[PDB]
Amino acid sequence: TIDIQAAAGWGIAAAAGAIWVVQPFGWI
Amino acid sequence: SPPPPHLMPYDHAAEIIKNKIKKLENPDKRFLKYASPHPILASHNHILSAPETRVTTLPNGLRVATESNLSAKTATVGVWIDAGSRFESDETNGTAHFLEHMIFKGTDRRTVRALEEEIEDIGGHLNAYTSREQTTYYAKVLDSNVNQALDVLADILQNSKFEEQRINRERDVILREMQEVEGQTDEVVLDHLHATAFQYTPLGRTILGPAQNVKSITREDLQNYIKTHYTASRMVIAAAGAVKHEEVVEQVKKLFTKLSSDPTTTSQLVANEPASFTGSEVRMIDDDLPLAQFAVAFEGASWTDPDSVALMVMQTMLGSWNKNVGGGKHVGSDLTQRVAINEIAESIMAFNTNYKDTGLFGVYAVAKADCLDDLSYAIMYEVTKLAYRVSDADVTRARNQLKSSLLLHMDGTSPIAEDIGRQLLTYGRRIPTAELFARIDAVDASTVKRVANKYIYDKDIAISAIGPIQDLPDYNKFRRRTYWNRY
Amino acid sequence: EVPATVEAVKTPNSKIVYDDHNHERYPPGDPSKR
Amino acid sequence: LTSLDMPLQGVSLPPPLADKVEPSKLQITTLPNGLKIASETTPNPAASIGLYVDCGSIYEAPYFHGATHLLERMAFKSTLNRTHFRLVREIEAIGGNTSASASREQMSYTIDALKTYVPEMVEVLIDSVRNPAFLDWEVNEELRKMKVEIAELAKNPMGFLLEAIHSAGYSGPLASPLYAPESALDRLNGELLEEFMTENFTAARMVLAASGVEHEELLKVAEPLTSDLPNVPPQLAPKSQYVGGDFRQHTGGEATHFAVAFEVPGWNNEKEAVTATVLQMLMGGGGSFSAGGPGKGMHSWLYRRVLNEYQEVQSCTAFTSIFNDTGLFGIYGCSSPQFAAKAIELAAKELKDVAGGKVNQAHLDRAKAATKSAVLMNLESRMIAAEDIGRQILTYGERKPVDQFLKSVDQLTLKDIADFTSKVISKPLTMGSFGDVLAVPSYDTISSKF
Amino acid sequence: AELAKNPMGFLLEAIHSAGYSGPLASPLYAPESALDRLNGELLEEFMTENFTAARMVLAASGVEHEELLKVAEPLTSDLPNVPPQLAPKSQYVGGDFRQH
Amino acid sequence: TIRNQRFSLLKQPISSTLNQHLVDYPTPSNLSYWWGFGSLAGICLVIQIVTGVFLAMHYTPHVDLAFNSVEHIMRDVEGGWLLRYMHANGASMFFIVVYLHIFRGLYYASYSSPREFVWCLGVVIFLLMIVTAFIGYVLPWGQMSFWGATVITSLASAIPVVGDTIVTWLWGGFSVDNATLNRFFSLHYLLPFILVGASLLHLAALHQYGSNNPLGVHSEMDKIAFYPYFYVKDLVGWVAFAIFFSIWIFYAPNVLGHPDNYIPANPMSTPPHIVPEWYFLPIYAILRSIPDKAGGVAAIALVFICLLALPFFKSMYVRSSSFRPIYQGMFWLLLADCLLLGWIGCQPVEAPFVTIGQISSLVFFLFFAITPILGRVGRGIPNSYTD
Amino acid sequence: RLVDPRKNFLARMHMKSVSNRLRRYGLRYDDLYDPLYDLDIKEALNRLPREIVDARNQRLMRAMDLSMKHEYLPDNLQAVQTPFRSYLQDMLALVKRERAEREALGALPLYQRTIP
Ligand SMILES: COC1=C(OC)C(=O)C(C/C=C(\C)CC/C=C(/C)CC/C=C(\C)CC/C=C(\C)CC/C=C(\C)CC/C=C(\C)CCC=C(C)C)=C(C)C1=O
Ligand code: HEM
Ligand code: HEM
Ligand SMILES: COC1=C(OC)C(=O)C(C/C=C(\C)CC/C=C(/C)CC/C=C(\C)CC/C=C(\C)CCC=C(C)C)=C(C)C1=O
Ligand SMILES: [Zn+2]
Repeated sequence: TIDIQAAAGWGIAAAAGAIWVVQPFGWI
Repeated sequence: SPPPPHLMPYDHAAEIIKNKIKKLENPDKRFLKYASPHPILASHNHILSAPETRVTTLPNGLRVATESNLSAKTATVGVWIDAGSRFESDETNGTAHFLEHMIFKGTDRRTVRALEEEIEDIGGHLNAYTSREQTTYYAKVLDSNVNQALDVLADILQNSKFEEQRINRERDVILREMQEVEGQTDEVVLDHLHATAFQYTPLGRTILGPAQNVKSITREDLQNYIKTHYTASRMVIAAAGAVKHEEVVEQVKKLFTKLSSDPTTTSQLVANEPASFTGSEVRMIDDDLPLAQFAVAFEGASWTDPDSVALMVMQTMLGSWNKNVGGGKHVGSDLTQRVAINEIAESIMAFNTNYKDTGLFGVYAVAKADCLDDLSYAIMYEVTKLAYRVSDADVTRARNQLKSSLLLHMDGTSPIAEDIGRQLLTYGRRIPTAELFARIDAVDASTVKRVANKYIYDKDIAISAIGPIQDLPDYNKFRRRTYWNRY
Repeated sequence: EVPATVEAVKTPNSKIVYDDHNHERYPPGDPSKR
Repeated sequence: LTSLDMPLQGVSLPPPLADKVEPSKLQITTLPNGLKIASETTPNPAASIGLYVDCGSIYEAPYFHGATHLLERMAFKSTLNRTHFRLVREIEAIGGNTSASASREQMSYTIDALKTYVPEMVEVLIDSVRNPAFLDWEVNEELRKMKVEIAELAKNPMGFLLEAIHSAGYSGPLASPLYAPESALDRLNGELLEEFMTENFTAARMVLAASGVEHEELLKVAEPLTSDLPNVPPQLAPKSQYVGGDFRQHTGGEATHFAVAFEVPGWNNEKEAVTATVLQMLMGGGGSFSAGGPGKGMHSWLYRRVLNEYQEVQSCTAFTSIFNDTGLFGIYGCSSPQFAAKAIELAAKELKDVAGGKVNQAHLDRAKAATKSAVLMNLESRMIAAEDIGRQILTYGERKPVDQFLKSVDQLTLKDIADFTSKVISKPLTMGSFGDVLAVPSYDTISSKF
Repeated sequence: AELAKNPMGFLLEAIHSAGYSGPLASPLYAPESALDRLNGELLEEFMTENFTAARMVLAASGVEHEELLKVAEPLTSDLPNVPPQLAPKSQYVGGDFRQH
Repeated sequence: TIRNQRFSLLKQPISSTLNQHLVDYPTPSNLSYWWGFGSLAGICLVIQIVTGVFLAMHYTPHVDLAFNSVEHIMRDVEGGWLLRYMHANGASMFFIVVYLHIFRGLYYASYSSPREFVWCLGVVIFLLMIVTAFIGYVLPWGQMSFWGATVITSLASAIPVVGDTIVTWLWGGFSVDNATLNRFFSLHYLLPFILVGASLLHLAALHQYGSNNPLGVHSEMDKIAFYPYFYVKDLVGWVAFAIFFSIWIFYAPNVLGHPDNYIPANPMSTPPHIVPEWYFLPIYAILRSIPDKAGGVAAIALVFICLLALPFFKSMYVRSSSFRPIYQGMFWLLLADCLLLGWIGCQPVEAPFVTIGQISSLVFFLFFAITPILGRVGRGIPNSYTD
Repeated sequence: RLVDPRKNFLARMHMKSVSNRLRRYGLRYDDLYDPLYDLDIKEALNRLPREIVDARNQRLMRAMDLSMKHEYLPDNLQAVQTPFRSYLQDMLALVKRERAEREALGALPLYQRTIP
């Protein structure tokens, strides 16, 4: 039951990286 | 017309192999009724019955522990002492091993020949073994000679002469032993592992000691050692086999009268000179040796730490194997499977060493030079996997194997007496089998993951290697392979 | 005489001294700096 | 949890065993096909179950050279009912350990586990010996690991010499090697193993000895799996003749070795077996390569003479290999490549010295006590108990009590030791040397010493 | 290594050591253990004490004696005159070889 | 052997890798002329690179000069008409030789294990070839160049959120203009070198296992050296390709293209027949058939997804169409369907061609839908067809 | 099943066409199974007796020689060919069964394919 937690962690990482490259604060 | 399917030699061989395979296709169910390849945790506290282990404390703190089997024709009686190289000093280091050599060298009543003639006249055996934290002297004798063996042990412990010529002869025996530290490379590798891992602590010293210390050894040194360490509260007299508790207690009360009674106590000694782990390595490069031997270790657990049981289960999970084992490719241990399937070692062995305040948990391997890189990768992978992925089947199988080995190795008077003495020194009690089994079955997959994350994950390691080890990975690569960056 | 490597292999040393020109070690038994 | 110095709370402690437990009695059940099942109940929670077969290298002649040791390596592999992988997994599920041993006149298959797993142990053991699949890839793998097991043989001078003088001491079946040459292995295969095993593994030649199980359960599990076996009438083991002989492999270099052996009675003849064992204890000795632990034989004639009167000796002791109708008593030795002649002189002189009567009663009582304590102590082990039951029921069918052996040991006088050693060395000797044999004397010169 | 392939010569060598005792039982073909110790100095010691003039014969078929002496004398006359040593004595004793 | 002395110079470290990868590399002895199209593809790539480098010395990437610089090459550069026709028809030649290569791979099941990575690299190479040739066709800046650029750069508008942003980023503005042409020219110089690298990786991946053969069997027992046997075999194909290419260059230089690209680009008017090069016609037909903009882009991407997923489908163990009659028929149907799709792409969007294109795209996708089930069913052939 | 020649005549035509195509080259259907396609085939081939594998390899060499020469077998040789006489399928199925048993009990694979 650790692969699901790894997937969630890496999904959070991917989201953080997305908001960081494109920085869509003027669109949200 | 084509040939019939037995004319050509290759067609005939194909038919034969096909017939054998069809024979294997249909199993017989009378032989498939009981055994299962799936491990099940079983509770069998009925067969776990054992004779009572009686423990009596004398007024001076001496403990007498007996396990009676009056159907036996033999017995093992001995003394287990909370003493060893760890409790010496830097300048006294090696004295315990010298005493082990000197203890059967004669007393006021008995000369060397008298002592050997008395023993081997009854067909007995006398054994002396000293380690870092434990020392034991014991006799294997017939049931009749229990009192005689106890008298022999009490005499050698209390009334040894230590003649100067005997001391000088043993001095050269031990000096040659130090000059001949070869041929037992496992022991050498573990000594160097202890020396680097427990650097600047009493636990890092060898049992043998330095050559200057043995050269400097005199009578008063040995007498002072016995006075300082062989005290009533640090000694356990253990007997197993055809022995009655009451007779042994009376004999011990009669014979063990002139002990030391020094106030020095082992807990304080460990407290003021504690043992700590230092991540480090020693590489003894010798390209003329045909095989490489190395050990990788983490800091382990002490005897009384609850995690020690889980570390025993984990050691069983890693397992041990050599090239003469028939079924290494099929065992439950993934590390053994990798090693046996790819032929990447001569031998592999996981160890779990416990001490009073620390321990060592690691793997010892023997392999050829060109296998070292893959072997190191496999060892680190399977050790680090314990922190991430543990199947219920693997931990169940390891629990079953550990319980079986603990009960099966306990055969004979000598192993039972050793178990009694060791447990009384390390735990203060002989842990009954039912309690030990209950502690073992409390180790589930989540427990193994927790313990591995405490002891193995992102942790410093100690390495000791000797031989053609130029292709053994360096300290940084072993240290990196303690965590997985995909999690 | 015995060469130094043979003596080192035959006599484990728990009082190891590391080279200190570039780095000074923390006291032995110190917690890791990871 | 709690520290191991504090008892765990809430544990169900089984009641303790009595300090005096009445020993159980061997029950021997014979099946109509001739298979004998024996067991003894034991108080400890471990069961040892074995199958013992009166097959060995003395049946390989002439067309099965190497079959016995290959069968030893092929033990507990794939059956017709289970794959090797499944069988290893079933053994490990219950924390069991397997073992197989091959000798000139006996083979054994044993499994050890807690006594609650007896049905699984019995089932796995019989499937293994009755239904070998003998798959070609498994046989080929065990044959590659047979080449290593035979090449590393030169690394054990005692074992190498022991086999070599077995070869050089007999002529018939007993002379067939227990470690076949490499040429003799390029012929062995699964079909050969099947043909050999089917011929020799019969019910009337096999014993199921189980130490630590109730006979009812063992019968309930084992009867339905062995009765099918047909009745095969009891043949006779072949005869071997002891002769003289010399074994010599001049390899050169250093660290010579030798073994001078003579013929002694077999396991049949139950007063002289003992005379051989007590003789072996009397000469005694030690490996001279390691020390530690008084009472292991440091004050026997061999030790006290050689290792305490002549230095530069690397090994010196005595050995024994008794078969059903014959045996080999001998003395080992290492010495130095040019000291070899003196070493053989010393050994021969020691044999002659005990032959004449130069041994006093103190040494006789010492060796007698050593014999009795060695036999009584070796029965501490459950494994040895089970193996002894199996071997004795194979050989005698009775399991004679140890007390009879103890009286024979304590009925030995000096006149017996003297006449037996005189008889033993009045017959042809078997000489074997290994290493640098150039300085080692001839067979005739050594034979003339006795 | 390529000697067991010829049983004739292998047996002829083996029965020399199996039948004689002493120097004549010394193998002409040494085992592959005395070879790891053979070196140029061990061969130079062996040759200096054995290759002496009194144990040497220079024989020629197809040559005149005069100029043969003319060439040979300056290259051999300076060899030291060493006493003749007695031949090492061997003893036939009989014996048995065997190898399976 | 102890290499104390120098033997043959080809085995020296200066040329050992070229000797082992190009001269002595073992090759199945039964390879047909169908196996000579990879080298033809490589020679086409080299021809394109050399001719383009020498054409770029005279071309101006500006909207006021691009068309006129292309006409200045045709008219004023000594040898210029031959540089242009070789490059323009070379592009068509590359696509012909690469299509035959791909269909050779599909008939022998060359994509199957162990050569899946070879096929995936090939698909990436095909994508690179399409992008390179498209942006190259925009450089002349004729009518077809401008309107073809206007559509493919609008394909990003199928994305709901950022689609218009992506369209205006690729354009460099609010319309196809000088910025688009300049960035296309830069991309069009760079992409062929990435194609060279991808081809090198393709060949290395193939040489990990060696080439498949027309029997589809293991071939270790009958392999021969590439030089000189397959060298001369490939040389025959090279000379024949030269004859074919020369016919196109010297006698039919403009029949492979459209006359509309000879009109300077007009953003006001629009040609009534806006087509791509013939080698993009099947893709463009599959795009026009779906009646939803997004569904069309999805279908185009699904084409390449299907190509990439082909090697990994669980299949039967037989490779060659030589021993798979049903798969062989599926092949001859797929080839007819692709030629139908290409023809339909040139047809205007009007009945009956709309329905024909829809059915043809459906059949194209059915090939990939049906191949795995055939593999699963045919895994049981050896049990069923016994002796 | 529809792939049964005795029950379905389409399968009969399919089997006849495959047999005729195999017989032209002297190939068995099991000869089309390549060790490089899967590690299970490689293992099954390694478990077969040597003479069978040598016969397979000889047939493969003969077929490659015929294909390179644009030739078929002579009709006299074609008459004695046994295109559907099996030597591999049973061993392949046994290897698959052992593989599945290993997977079910949580053991590591005995062999794995290299990542290209
Ligand atoms: C009627 O209508 C139609 C036509 O008209 C006549 C046609 O002609 C066609 C045929 C055309 C095709 C089949 C081509 C279709 C497919 C594609 C993908 C074309 C190719 C598309 C492109 C132009 C893509 C070009 C690529 C880029 C702009 C890449 C941009 C970015 C770059 C260079 C780098 C990115 C930057 C970074 C990652 C930052 C860091 C960079 C570093 C290198 C460090 C069709 C279908 C059609 O319906
Ligand atoms: C720039 C374009 C390409 C070049 C230069 C090229 C080159 C080559 C070469 C030289 C070979 C080896 C010889 C041969 O069989 O032809 C080869 C093999 C192969 N190529 Fe390509 N290729 C290209 C594009 C593609 C594409 C687009 C695909 C498929 C999507 C592909 C798939 C393959 C396959 C499967 C093989 C193995 C063929 C076999 O062994 O039968 N290639 N390629
Ligand atoms: C680095 C290599 C290349 C360079 C420098 C280059 C350069 C050029 C230039 C300057 C033009 C404009 C002049 C003209 O149209 O004739 C052009 C056109 C073109 N190029 Fe390339 N090119 C290269 C490679 C390629 C490749 C590999 C392809 C094929 C995929 C290709 C396909 C085209 C096409 C289709 C045209 C339009 C031709 C026309 O109709 O006029 N080019 N190229
Ligand atoms: C046995 O296997 C082999 C094949 O398969 C059966 C082949 O088909 C071929 C023939 C085909 C080849 C080599 C294809 C060409 C190679 C590639 C990677 C495709 C495209 C190559 C280009 C564009 C070359 C550009 C690279 C350059 C110029 C590099 C710089 C080097 C120099 C200037 C010397 C060969 C030699 C081969 O052995
Ligand atoms: Zn010691």
